[PDB]
Amino acid sequence: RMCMKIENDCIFEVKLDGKVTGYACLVGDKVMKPAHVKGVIDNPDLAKLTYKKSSKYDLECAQIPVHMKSDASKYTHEKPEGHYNWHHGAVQYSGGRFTIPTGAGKPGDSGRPIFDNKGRVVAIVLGGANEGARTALSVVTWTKDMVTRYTPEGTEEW
Amino acid sequence: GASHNNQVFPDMSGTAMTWVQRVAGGLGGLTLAAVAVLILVTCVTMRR
Amino acid sequence: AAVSAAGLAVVLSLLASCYMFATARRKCLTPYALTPGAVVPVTLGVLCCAPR
Ligand SMILES: CCCCCCCC/C=C\CCCCCCCC(=O)O[C@H](COC(=O)CCCCCCC/C=C/CCCCCCCC)COP(=O)(O)OCC[N+](C)(C)C
Ligand SMILES: CC(C)CCC[C@@H](C)[C@H]1CC[C@H]2[C@@H]3CC=C4C[C@@H](O)CC[C@]4(C)[C@H]3CC[C@]12C
Ligand SMILES: CC(C)CCC[C@@H](C)[C@H]1CC[C@H]2[C@@H]3CC=C4C[C@@H](O)CC[C@]4(C)[C@H]3CC[C@]12C
Ligand SMILES: CCCCCCCCCCCCCCCCCC(=O)O
Ligand SMILES: CCCCCCCCCCCCCCCCCC(=O)O
Ligand SMILES: CCCCCCCCCCCCCCCC(=O)O
Ligand SMILES: CCCCCCCCCCCCCCCC(=O)O
Ligand SMILES: CCCCCCCCCCCCCCCC(=O)O
Repeated sequence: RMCMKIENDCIFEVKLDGKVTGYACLVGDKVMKPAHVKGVIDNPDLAKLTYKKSSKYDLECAQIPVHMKSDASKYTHEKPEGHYNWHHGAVQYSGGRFTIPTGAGKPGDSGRPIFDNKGRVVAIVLGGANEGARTALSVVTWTKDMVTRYTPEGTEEW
Repeated sequence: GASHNNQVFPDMSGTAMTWVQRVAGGLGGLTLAAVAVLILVTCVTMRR
Repeated sequence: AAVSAAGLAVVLSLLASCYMFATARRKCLTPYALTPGAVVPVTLGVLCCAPR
């Protein structure tokens, strides 16, 4: 249940016309906002910044102010074969694919991170493709220098 | 009256056309270098 | 008219070359910045004038 409190500080919601559309996360020293999400971050300090644009990668990030680093969640690059954590349940990792049981995701609810055992961020969910009882997850994934977006076939953005 | 056909276009190899052709060649070399760099970059991007 | 058109063509050529070159530089330097923690390798850092 530590991952939830870690999510509390990291996640700042995106609200458009009063509907939370998606979320943003303070990861490392940036805000992991997906590009498809249209709207306004609630905290002004993150709204007054200049945000980069990326469509192929589907991300938007801006340098968080010096007061936001202490509030940010931690990152990591360990993707060992096994089990990670999520807000709505658990993410099963096998063959380079994040998969969730169907019924755990409605539209919206994009921008929530994926956490390993001891709290280090590993992923940022963008969408997913329905796959039997075990639906997959389009996601932003990262290494030492590279960030890679792995989108399964027939994927919807939720 | 003039005994010629009143042709004032300089030779393809004249000094003025020589300078024009030099400038065009340099600009075209730069443009083709940029084209090659971008096409190699795009090829590598679809490679990855 | 000829000199004006030649100058316009030269300016257009220079602007197109510079813009498409900058597109190549951006396309080559964007993922590294996106990573929460990363170091721009020194080879590509000097090859494309990394911001830091
Ligand atoms: C980047 C460089 C190119 C971009 C700009 C090119 C200019 C075109 C735009 C402007 C329109 C007005 C000028 C018309 C020119 C066509 C010439 C013509 O009229 O050619 C005529 C026939 O055509 C040709 O044989 C060739 C067709 C085109 C020529 C190609 C090259 C011409 C020169 C351009 C290169 C340099 C331009 C300026 C450089 C300055 C450096 C900064 C020349 O026959 P004539 O003199 O006997 O006819 C006139 C009859 N008389 C003398 C009795 C009055
Ligand atoms: C601005 C870019 C796109 C085009 C540049 C064109 C301008 C700068 C150039 C083109 C040809 C030039 C003219 C060519 C020759 C003469 C005759 C000289 O006795 C006075 C200047 C004058 C009249 C020049 C003035 C500047 C001029 C009009
Ligand atoms: C590339 C674009 C901006 C066009 C540039 C044109 C420049 C290189 C050229 C075009 C016409 C040229 C002018 C034509 C005639 C004269 C009059 C002469 O007594 C002194 C030089 C002067 C004033 C030239 C200076 C250079 C000049 C302005
Ligand atoms: C007319 C001469 C033809 C020879 C062309 C030589 C090619 C230029 C040498 C180096 C090209 C590398 C540029 C591509 C950028 C490398 C980084 C990357 O792809 O991510
Ligand atoms: C942080 C922002 C970075 C942008 C500025 C620094 C990098 C720009 C490159 C340095 C200047 C190069 C000279 C102009 C480009 C030449 C293109 C050309 O004419 O073919
Ligand atoms: C016309 C003169 C010769 C043509 C070759 C000019 C060489 C230009 C230098 C190449 C550009 C630098 C390579 C890295 C560019 C990038 O991908 O950002
Ligand atoms: C003049 C602008 C381009 C129009 C001419 C198109 C003909 C050449 C084909 C384009 C390159 C396609 C090869 C695949 C490489 C790539 O996807 O970039
Ligand atoms: C006419 C004499 C030479 C003038 C032309 C010189 C060409 C300059 C080279 C431009 C290439 C782009 C420069 C940036 C490359 C980089 O460092 O990343």
